[PDB]
Amino acid sequence: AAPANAVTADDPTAIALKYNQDATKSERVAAARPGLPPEEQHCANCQFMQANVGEGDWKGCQLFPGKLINVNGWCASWTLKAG
Ligand code: SF4
Repeated sequence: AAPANAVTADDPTAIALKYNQDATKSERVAAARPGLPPEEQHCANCQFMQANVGEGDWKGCQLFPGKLINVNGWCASWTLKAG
């Protein structure tokens, strides 16, 4: 079950960024964002995931203030976690 503040499929920004809480149900291959092969991309290896926000599999994303994403998710702003 998702937290009460999970990003939902109906969120305008989630729709624009093609977020899904499950990267295996995402269009990461179509987008071909740079930095890793697409099949390797998900929130846990993204620069915007906030490891100090949330609990467990439900962590912050800087692009979704006040909400939580799933570490196993993906969106089209995926960017390699570089620091
Ligand atoms: S920006 Fe990164 S951490 Fe945030 S939802 Fe998209 S892939 Fe996940």
